[PDB]
Amino acid sequence: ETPSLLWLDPVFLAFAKLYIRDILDMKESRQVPGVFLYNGHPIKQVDVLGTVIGVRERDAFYSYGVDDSTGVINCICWKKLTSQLKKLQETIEQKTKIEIGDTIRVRGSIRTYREEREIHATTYYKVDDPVWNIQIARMLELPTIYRKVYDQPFH
Amino acid sequence: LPKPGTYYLPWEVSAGQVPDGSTLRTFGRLCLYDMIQSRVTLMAQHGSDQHQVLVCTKLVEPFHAQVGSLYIVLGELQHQQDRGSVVKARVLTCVEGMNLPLLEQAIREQRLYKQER
Amino acid sequence: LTVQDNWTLELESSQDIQDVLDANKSLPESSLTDLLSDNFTDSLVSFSAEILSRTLCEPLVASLWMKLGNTGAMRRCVKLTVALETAECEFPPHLDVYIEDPHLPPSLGLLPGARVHFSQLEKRVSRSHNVYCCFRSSTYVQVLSFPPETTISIPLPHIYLAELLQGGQSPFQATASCHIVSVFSLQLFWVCAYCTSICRQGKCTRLSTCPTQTAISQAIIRLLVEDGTAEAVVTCRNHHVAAALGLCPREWASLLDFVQVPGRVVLQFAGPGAQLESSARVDEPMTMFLWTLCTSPSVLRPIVLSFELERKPSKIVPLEPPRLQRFQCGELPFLTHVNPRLRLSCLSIRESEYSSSLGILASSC
DNA sequence: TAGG
Ligand SMILES: [Zn+2]
Repeated sequence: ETPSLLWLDPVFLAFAKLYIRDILDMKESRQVPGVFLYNGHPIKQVDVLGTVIGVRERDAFYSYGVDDSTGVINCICWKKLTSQLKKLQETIEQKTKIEIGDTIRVRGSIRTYREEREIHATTYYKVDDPVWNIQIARMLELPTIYRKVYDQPFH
Repeated sequence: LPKPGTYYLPWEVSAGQVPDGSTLRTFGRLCLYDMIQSRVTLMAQHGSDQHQVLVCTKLVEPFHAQVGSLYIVLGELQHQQDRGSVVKARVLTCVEGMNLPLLEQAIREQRLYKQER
Repeated sequence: LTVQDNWTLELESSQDIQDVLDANKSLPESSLTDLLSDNFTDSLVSFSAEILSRTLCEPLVASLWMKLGNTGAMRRCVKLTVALETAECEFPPHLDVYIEDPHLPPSLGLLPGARVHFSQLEKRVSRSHNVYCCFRSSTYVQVLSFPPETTISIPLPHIYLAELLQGGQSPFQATASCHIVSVFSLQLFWVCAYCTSICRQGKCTRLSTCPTQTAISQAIIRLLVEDGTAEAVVTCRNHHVAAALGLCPREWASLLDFVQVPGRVVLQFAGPGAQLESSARVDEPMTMFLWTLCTSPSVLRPIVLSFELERKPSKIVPLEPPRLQRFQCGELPFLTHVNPRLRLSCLSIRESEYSSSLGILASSC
């Protein structure tokens, strides 16, 4: 495999948005139990996006289970001049208040919740993507972002 | 919480080739929506014929309809009986404007990438 | 021996002798390694090159501050863009070329945008390590083709940074999709003219400088952006501030007019979730509004960024050696020996160019 | 002579 000391790796410093099915299939490294391996390429806080099948009002987090027709994976979505601030929230409180029955993106840390590849949201937002408008370019770059480096060997 | 469903070709779903039962995501143009059981009638045609899948929402009670619009349902498409394909709308979203055949093209590219291991 | 006062020259036409004139390998022209060598073994270099801009200035005195002896003739310095040219450097590099004006009214063809070859001009390296050229006793310059007439411009490519480990050997100017993750340092700096000293409400305190009366609005914003492969450090001054925020003319106007009163408000940022790292006022209302935005994807926008390396290939003294990492993915921080951040100056902010069919209910005001 |  690839030791932790074998990671000048770019995404070892940056986020990533990878194949949820192969993210499931991403080798949970035995060097540190919980970093995902896309043929051996480590991330710090991965990115996912998809339709949400599950929503539970937990103590600190929504429970957003995203599938993008690639596969399921679940997200512990940690519950997220000043006069004109009256209107301020009125443009981001919307994109930070989601219900069930649409599409949502999540990014953030990786953890292992009893056989589930549990994402833990460091950043996310409500999206108007349920139409999958971005989806053309999104999953045209997704096979590309896979075939480019991470699935391939590191150099 | 539910299972995943890919995008099989939208004119092979309602015919009986893809294994039904398991979760699936499919689109279809609303023509005569049913409100009681929340039954959409998604159409299916790509220059071949007119197949049709059905949609029966389960989880969300407040979901309305729209005239002349495709709908994406992700959920349980069981092995529905004669002339029917019901996808239990545990995920229910709208489709309009977006170039959908190109979407299925990218989906086929994804299925191609599935092989590159 | 000098030419005499009544002699005659004659072109022994190129069509007259052909033994060695067939091998007329380019009139002196130093090459890649030469100009990429802090100690080019000679005093004079020579190169093909094409210019993008020309600019003039006084022949300032060393350190800007010297004696009151005389006013030496205005040997006015001139700096010229050069898109360096030879066989190698397969992507367009650049440099500045300096020329003095002591006895040297510049030759013709010296326009931004022509084709010209030079020779026997001094290449050296500055106290600030920059590489440069100058004139000598054998200066050489000759146009190759007139500056054009079709002034069609050329924008920057559309790529992904999964190919850009190095700092050069690449489309130096480029563009790529990405998502902002943080700010770096914002300063709203209403300051004087000749010295740019702090002006509270638009009125300075050091004002002993000059009879200017209205301050200058130095607006600096600097961002941190992820791009799918690596990090992205970005800086901008006076142009990309209200846009990176997202304020229209009247909106950024009212912003500066509230912030007018202090004239100098500053924050520092270094990453996602990182709070104020400068010494702004915890009590001022604009501070709290600004940071309420600094905890929003409104300041972290997934957008397209235009970038070119900040430390020019004049002489890139490397920033810092590799460093360490103690950060968690899974349930454990893990260590390696990796490299620090980068310098990609922003060039044109491309906003959320994502699809427009997220809703056909866009807006009416 | 020649970057912040
Ligand atoms: Zn001042």
